[PDB]
This record gives sequence, structure tokens and C-alpha cells, in this order.
Amino acid sequence: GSSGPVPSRARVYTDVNTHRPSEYWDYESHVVEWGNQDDYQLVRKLGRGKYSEVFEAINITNNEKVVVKILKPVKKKKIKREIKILENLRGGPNIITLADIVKDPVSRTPALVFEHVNNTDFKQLYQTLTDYDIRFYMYEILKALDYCHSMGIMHRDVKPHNVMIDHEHRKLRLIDWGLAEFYHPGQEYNVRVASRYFKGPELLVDYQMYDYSLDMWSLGCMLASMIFRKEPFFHGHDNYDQLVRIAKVLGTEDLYDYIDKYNIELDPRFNDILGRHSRKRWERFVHSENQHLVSPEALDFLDKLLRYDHQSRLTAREAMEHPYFYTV
Ligand SMILES: Nc1cc(Br)cnc1N
Repeated sequence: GSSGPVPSRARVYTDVNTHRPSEYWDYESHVVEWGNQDDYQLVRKLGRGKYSEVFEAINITNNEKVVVKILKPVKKKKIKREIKILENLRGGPNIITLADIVKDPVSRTPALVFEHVNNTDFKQLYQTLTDYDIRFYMYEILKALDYCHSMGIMHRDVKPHNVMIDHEHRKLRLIDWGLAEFYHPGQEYNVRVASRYFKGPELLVDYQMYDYSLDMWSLGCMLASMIFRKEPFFHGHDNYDQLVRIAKVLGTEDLYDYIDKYNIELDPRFNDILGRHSRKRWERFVHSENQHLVSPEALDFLDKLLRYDHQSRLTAREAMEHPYFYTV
């Protein structure tokens, strides 16, 4: 056996970028126009990322609250990609609105201006959600994902911190498109994306020909953590250990079937840590503290998202048609 990995392509929206003019997806050729940041007054720091600083601000022209993301310009091509994707998706359902692109006159630092969302941190909100609330918000994220997938884009960083929820107004926004990328059938992508707990098995086994289905694995991780009140659901201490946490639930038999279907070469680092694990029933995770959030429908939907085989997972459109969402 010396044939290399078996190629794969998305089951939906496969050729959406192929049939569009290069302007749409060639972000390296996109010309960015930077406005004057003097129209925005910074109020408070909301967070600090690896390559950004996020601030709550006021637009002085209309006295409205906005969010200003000041980017550390470490990679210009990466800045061009995020802007192009945000402009392509601008106005889509539950997608954060890019309101402006500006630079401070003195620093010349690239900054993105977004609509403000009055978010409740997940570490305080998720404990208060009812069975209905989880169904409702999951449907809202699905509307965002089916939209961006239809637009030939994969988010590649779906996690609670990238889902802003204004619970009082039942408004949800999918944010931080900095890791997002255009889907091109047959393209080999960098596997060093998403946050450890939400990384799909495809990333962990170094299978580069992934697609939109990566976002469906991440969504499943969020769902499992919400219905079982276990944060994170798969608690790896590193990227290799992350796959072992997954294998302790999904079992090692189905993992070997996955890597055999795509002729994947498993890294030798997995040899002494993987072990042998039985497939666990989803009902094993039900306890007194979470049983009011779990149902046969919830478990059937979860089982259809958390599969090693990226091709076998529900697409966002199939997911929207699941019985779990008949009440929304
Ligand atoms: N933290 C935050 C980011 C964005 Br973008 C919009 N609203 C927020 N609350």
C-alpha cells in the first residue's frame, strides 16, 4: 500500500465557488478601503485574542454602540481574507455585520467595526437555558452555517466564545471569521484551525481535504456540552490527547474504519496513547443535573453530528429538518 490518502469532497455546495468569478474568492486581489477611525470612540476592552484586541465603542455620528476589533497586522493576506469573507456574507442570517473598515490616523492599525451584541458569557448563560432555549439557539446557528456554506465559506472556528447571544432579545450572531476560508473541491487545507475541544477528527488525524462538515462536528461538540452540562464535552490536554478523548466515547473500531476508508496514515504518536475503547451509548451521559435537557430526539440528532466520517455527518440543511427542531 503506497497510493496516498483517498480524495473527498463536500456533499453540498460543492461547486459554488467554481461557478463564480474569481473576484468573489480571490481575496489576495481584493482592494481594501480604510475609513477614519475618528468617528468611533473606544469605551471598554471586551477581550484580547492572539492577533487582536476587541473594544466596545460608540459611533459619534449616531450615538450607537459598536464593537471595534483592532487587528495586530502580522499577516496581510489573512486580514484580506477575513474582510473579503465578511463583505461576502454581510447581511446574511445571524452573521455578524461588518459595519466599517477603519484605521486610527496616528497608529495606522487595521480595525474592523461590527454591530454590537449585548452578550451573556456562556459560563453564566448555558446553565440558565431550558430544553426549548437549546433547540431555538441551535437552529439560529444552523441558519448562519447553511447560509455561509451556501456562500462557499467554512467558518472553521465554531465554539461558544464565537456565538454571541442577546438572551433578552433572543438574538444570536456568529462572530470571528478570522479562520474562515473559501471551499474549493479537492483543496488541501491547513489542519491547524479551530479550538482544541472543537477540532474534528479529520484535523486530528491530519486529513487536509476537509470541507463544511468540519463546522458540523464543532456544532455537535457545543450541543453535547449544552444538553449534558459538561464543558467541554471532549476534554483533551493536547491535539493528540484530543483524539483519545473522542475515541473514549465513539470507540476505536469506528475510528479504524474511518482512517481505512480514506487511507489515512495515523501518526506514530497515537501508538501508545490510543488504546482500545468500546463505543459508548449516548444515554450514559444522562444524569440528574441534565435529564431535563435530554430527549430521544436530542440524542438521535447528536449521534448524527458526532461521527468520525465527515461525509456521514448531517449537512446544516439536513440538520434543520431533524425532529429535534419540530418545536421551533
Ligand atoms: N464581544 C462581542 C463581539 C462582537 Br463582533 C459583537 N458583540 C460582542 N459583544
